[PDB]
Amino acid sequence: ILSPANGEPIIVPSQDVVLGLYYMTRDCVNAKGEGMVLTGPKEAERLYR
Amino acid sequence: KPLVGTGMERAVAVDSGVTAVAKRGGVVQYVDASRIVIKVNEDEMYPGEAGIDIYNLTKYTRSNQNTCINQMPCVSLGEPVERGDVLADGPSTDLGELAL
Amino acid sequence: EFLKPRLVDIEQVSSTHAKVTLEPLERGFGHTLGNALRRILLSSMPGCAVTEVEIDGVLHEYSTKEGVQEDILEILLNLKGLAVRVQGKDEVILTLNKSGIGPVTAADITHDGDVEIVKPQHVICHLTDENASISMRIKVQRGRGYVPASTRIRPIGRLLVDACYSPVERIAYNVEAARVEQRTDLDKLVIEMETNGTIDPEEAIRRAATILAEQLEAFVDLR
Amino acid sequence: SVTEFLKPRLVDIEQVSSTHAKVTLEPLERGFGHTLGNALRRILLSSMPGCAVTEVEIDGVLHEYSTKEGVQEDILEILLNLKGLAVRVQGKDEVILTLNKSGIGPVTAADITHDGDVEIVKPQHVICHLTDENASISMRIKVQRGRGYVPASTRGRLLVDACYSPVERIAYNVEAARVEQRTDLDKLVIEMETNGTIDPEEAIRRAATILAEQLEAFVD
Amino acid sequence: EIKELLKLGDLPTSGQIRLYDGRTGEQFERPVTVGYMYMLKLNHLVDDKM
Repeated sequence: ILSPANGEPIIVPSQDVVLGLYYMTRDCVNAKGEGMVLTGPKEAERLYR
Repeated sequence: KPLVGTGMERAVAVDSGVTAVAKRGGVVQYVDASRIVIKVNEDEMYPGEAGIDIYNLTKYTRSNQNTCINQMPCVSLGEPVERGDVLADGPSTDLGELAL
Repeated sequence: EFLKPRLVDIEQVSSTHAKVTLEPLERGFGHTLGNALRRILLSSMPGCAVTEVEIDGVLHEYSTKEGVQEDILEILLNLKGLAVRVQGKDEVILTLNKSGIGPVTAADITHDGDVEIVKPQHVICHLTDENASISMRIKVQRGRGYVPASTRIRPIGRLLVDACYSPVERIAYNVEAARVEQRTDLDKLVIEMETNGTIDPEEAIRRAATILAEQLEAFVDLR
Repeated sequence: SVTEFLKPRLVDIEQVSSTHAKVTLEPLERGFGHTLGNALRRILLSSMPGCAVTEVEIDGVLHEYSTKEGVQEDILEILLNLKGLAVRVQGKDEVILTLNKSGIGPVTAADITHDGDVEIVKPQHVICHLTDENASISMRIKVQRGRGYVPASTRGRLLVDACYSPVERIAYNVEAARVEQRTDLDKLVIEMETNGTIDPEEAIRRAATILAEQLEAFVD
Repeated sequence: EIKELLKLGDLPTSGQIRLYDGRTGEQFERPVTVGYMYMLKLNHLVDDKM
């Protein structure tokens, strides 16, 4: 998983995987559910789904 | 046919020679999947002739790349046809338009 | 505790287009049932399709027949689009005999008591010679899903036709507000179905619900 | 044979924990994995009935963004902890639980005053922490029976988001499955975590039962 | 002109419509460009290459 030329990883996501992570980790100013306080990631997934 | 075209499809289809093009105007006297018989108009007749044009269609013959070359008529019985009109579509042609 | 939906209306817009209303539905159940029924209706509905054709004097589809406008392959493609409902049997042989100039359509197929032609004007081919005549035996089989001929395992002249058994062409569903006697949080689900005219919309809905319930029987008692 | 479909032959239930299960069903008809998984997921997320904390009355606190001396956590964190309280209210739909604690230490679910028809799933669930010897906390918790998840935004009476459904997490995946020749089949893997009032298997059975009873007016 | 023709057919002028996921029925969060593209099958079939 590391490049022999420079030691950097070769398996970095590209294109649509990067787009998906970027879209899901973006923030919106007045998105639905703003200001909620969640017990954890499971509650966040339940609310989103 | 391409829903979005440039207008060059007809020229490509006709000039390629893969389609059957009416040599003279007339009326479709007979038609089937292998043949077209045109009853030539009186004004396009040479004096000593019947006025019948016969177009035998190429049916399911291999191309140089083993693709199918097949001509099917695009005119019906009794239809009037003019000179230069497409009588039978060739491979990748739709009503005289290139259809890739 | 949950209110159970009921089939309350069937608007037969056309012979091949219908709307089925399920009412009442609680929150979330409208979309759940809508998507489940849409998937089951699109994937699993049974129907009758043409599977084998025997045209007299024809050895294979890559050929022409004198006096016929269409190629044999195009005739097979047209027969693939023939919509037929068969009663009381899973396989039938229809006979088509036609002579003289004119369009040979589904109406010219020999009448069978257990076979109904939903679209008699379906064009099968065109005869262009007065002395031309066409005679074929068409095999119609009941099935479901898509079954290609190449994946299907015969005298020469028996031409195999890819079988698209599914009578359902398009499914849409809309969940909207329902007017109840005392409740306001109830929805109704309108399922718009476009078929080939060979399946009853209520029969299709009950069929899909039965398929879903039988598939749910495994989860109902998990072990 | 057009009216018969493949039924799950292999059903493997891996118990990752007491409240965490992985149910693998194989084989399924093409596309049936997504159908069943999505339907069960929607029912478990939004339709499962259950009891959950809906309100709390805390003495000294009048609104959410307030403070209370002697309590290590903030009032918002106390609300968050109350949200996680899994309670089995067998007797009624609406119940009020009194919680009266004093002295330094962790105020947990076990310190809530006992009720005959109320069961605490996790008595060691931490409500808050008291950091002073003379610190005291007096609260009345209104726990109601409802369906799914009801946020407090859609509704000093402190409002807690109502997690009625005992489902903590529900996910499903569809993998390629195969029988003698057929290779396009579906294998449904359901990964589910519950809040401990009911175990994942019973919750899946209840969701399936609810979905099946929804169809009783159309099943032959 | 394309948007005018879209108006004539009672279609959105942006060329983007609301799509739903067939697997779940969930609406896709943003409008999706949906239209008709003229597609060609090239003479590079996997049958000839495998």
